[PDB]
Amino acid sequence: KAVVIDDPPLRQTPEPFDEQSAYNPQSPIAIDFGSSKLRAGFVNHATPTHIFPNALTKFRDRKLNKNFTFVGNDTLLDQAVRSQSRSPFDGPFVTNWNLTEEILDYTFHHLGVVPDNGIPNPILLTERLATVQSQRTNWYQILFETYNVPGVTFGIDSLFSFYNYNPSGNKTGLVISCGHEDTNVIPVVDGAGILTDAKRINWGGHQAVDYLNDLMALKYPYFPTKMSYLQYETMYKDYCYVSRNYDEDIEKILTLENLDTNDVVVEAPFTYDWRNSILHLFLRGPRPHDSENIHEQHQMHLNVERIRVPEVIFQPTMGGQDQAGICELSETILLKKFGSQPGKLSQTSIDMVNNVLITGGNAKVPGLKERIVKEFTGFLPTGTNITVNMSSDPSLDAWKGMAALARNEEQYRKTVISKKEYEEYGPEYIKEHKLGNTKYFE
Amino acid sequence: TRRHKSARQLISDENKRINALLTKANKLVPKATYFSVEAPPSIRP
Amino acid sequence: IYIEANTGAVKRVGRSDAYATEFDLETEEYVPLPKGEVHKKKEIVQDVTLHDLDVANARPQGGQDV
Repeated sequence: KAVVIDDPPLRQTPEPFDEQSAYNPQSPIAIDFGSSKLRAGFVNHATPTHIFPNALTKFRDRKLNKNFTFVGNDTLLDQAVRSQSRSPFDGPFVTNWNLTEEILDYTFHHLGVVPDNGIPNPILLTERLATVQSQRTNWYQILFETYNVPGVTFGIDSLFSFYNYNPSGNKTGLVISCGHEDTNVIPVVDGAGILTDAKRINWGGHQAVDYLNDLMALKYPYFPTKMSYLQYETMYKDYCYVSRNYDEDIEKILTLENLDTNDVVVEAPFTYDWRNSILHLFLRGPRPHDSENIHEQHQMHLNVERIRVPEVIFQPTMGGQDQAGICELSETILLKKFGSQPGKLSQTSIDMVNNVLITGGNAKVPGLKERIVKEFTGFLPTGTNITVNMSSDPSLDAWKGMAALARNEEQYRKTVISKKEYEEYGPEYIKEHKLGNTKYFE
Repeated sequence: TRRHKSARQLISDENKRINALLTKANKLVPKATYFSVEAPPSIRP
Repeated sequence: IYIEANTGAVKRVGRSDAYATEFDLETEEYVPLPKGEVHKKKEIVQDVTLHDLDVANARPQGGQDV
């Protein structure tokens, strides 16, 4: 078998800008303020019009007033402008406000919306679960006394995806979302998320790429070239899958017959027997090491532990967080809450088992659904029908969620927080609608 | 001219707000905050 | 564990590997979870003789069950 090489750089988009001047002054605007991808579009369209990496930069250019290529896909023309392109999103919260104003101004330019006072359209926001009150007050500020939006409402994007795949609005289910920086498990009864019993794991997919960076740097402390973080996402989203059973795989993952098909070798760009030695199998794979070759110094020999990176959402103790995995959280939800005991299931628990949805940008790792359904049938009673639902692309289905909430008129008008209600009630106010957040107390 | 607030102290001054509210109320079980949403540690080894 | 429904015999196979890391070293024998179903039923035939039933209930010192 001839050993192949894998160059990881990602290409540059040559056409960044596309917008239309014709627009509807009464149709609302649906935007998903994702940690990884900004999504933008109208209401009448089924698919989101604009997909962006939610990042912006401040390019300093001499003799042209030092302010160019600010927001969006314009950073994707050159690697130099994409290098310092600062996504303002921290772990839980975005950080800078003028940056987010520039994101909103750029995307409002990209629907061709003309001024009419501030903005003549209602907005459709996505809000993270258990949001800090200061964030929601400053969100109220940056809509109302910044853009003059008449209609604001926001909710959990996983609940939006559940409403998208269950448009009836009164179904019972369990949604397991894995976002860029956060994963959570939320039970929905009668269309209403019982956030009181929802749980959260602080891993997401950003910490998975950070874990791969830390692993592959600790494996090779003397690597010649600096491995870029974008290339870490690139070779994470390509060679990482979830095993069916993690316990019996790691005792097989470094055998000689398994290394022929499991191991893929990546190549970084530039310009005493080894068979009995399992350190040679771990470091240099099923091929003998040529220490004089300039390729083998740059050979980024991954895939020996490609199972370890996506498994950590089931065992968060390998990631450093002392939290029970989504398997244990689903077990506690389906076997200890809503009147259900270990041994007999309530009807709500059976309906929740019969409708399980997984979504998010980190859900497109292969082997997730089979592992989820095998682990679910591990602890559930025999004969209980388990249905796990998946999307073709589970990252942008939340946008279809607020689109489906926008098509429904009477379900739109329950959740609308207006300017007048904000003015009489102050910025400390939460509409306890079912498709979103709730009060901190009773 | 709001300051460049980081993601660290926002959790702790929410926590300060929650203790201020519960000490001014008890002299009130929370429903869904950023801390009650947190997953408990696992019970199996 | 192992339970026979008709006889009533209980046999402890041993601790599962889900609890194999409670301690680094212990006298427990860690056996895997059964891959099949919990409940398994089948038909068998018992071929005995009359002498077997004769010596089954003619013991000067009993205790063949234990």
